[PDB]
Amino acid sequence: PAYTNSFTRGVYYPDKVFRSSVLHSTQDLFLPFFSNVTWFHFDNPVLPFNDGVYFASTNIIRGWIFGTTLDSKTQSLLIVNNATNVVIKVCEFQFCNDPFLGEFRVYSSANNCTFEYVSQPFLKNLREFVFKNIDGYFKIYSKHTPINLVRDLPQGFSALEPLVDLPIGINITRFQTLLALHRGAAAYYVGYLQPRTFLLKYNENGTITDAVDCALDPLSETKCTLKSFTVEKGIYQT
Amino acid sequence: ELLHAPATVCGPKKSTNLVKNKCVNFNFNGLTGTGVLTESNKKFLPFQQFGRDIADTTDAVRDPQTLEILDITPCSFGGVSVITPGTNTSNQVAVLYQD
Repeated sequence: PAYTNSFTRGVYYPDKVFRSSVLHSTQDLFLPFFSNVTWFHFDNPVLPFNDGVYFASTNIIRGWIFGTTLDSKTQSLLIVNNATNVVIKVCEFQFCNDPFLGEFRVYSSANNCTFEYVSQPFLKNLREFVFKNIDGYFKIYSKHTPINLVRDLPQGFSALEPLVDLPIGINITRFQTLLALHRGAAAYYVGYLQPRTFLLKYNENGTITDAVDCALDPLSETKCTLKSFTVEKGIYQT
Repeated sequence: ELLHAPATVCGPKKSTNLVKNKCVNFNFNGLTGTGVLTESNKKFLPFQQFGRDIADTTDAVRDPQTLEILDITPCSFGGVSVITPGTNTSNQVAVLYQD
């Protein structure tokens, strides 16, 4: 339950429209800069969902579970990456009191299915994800980058590319992680998204390189209201 | 609903061959406009569908059945002016097509 600074992580492509050499300001659910993310360690509790989540880790992790009531009474999302074939279902699964994998065992009693989807998954490296349920769609963003530190997150900048958009339209209010259990510990972080406004910086290729949070401090508010990453001497009304 | 995602549920109308370097009126998944289509050096990432310009103007697109980028540029337009020395002197004129 330790706390770690989120720094400048959790920026994703918001609109899926090509741009180049221009700054664009948009409003969406972004992870605030220099926030506090809960650091876990081994145990598998259940956590809320709120408006989204930011997931990071450093092949022990074996999928996630999203739902609202569980116990086969209400629909629950399923994501698992086994045998290089990720399979997604929304069937009525009854969940054990302490779900762990180690064939599969967590996802037994598959019945009353409504949705089905299969694709090919892709592989000192961090794996970051953003899960968001908006207007009846389940959107996922991800990126894999090499790292050289385990104590805390890197302080660089990196943007997340869209991966999957599923038309499910299921209400979600709770979720938990799933990791393979055999008889080395694993560590992962959890953040939360809030409706903040950002100013994005684009490159010649169209890759996001810089971004400023308009509600972090007065200087960033001045930058956002001036639509520039540099400001000259003077006094400005914000 | 519309205008929320790339189009997936279309009508039964047929397609037509693609032409280049000619002011034509195109139709790309319901996107209507006029202009000339030329090859471009913009390196679209695999997930985007089209580019965009200010004042809500489409600048570049990729086409169905070929996955090739195509530029768009409006065909020429401008003003016109008439040079005259006066009806009291002559009846001859000159014409200037601006820019």
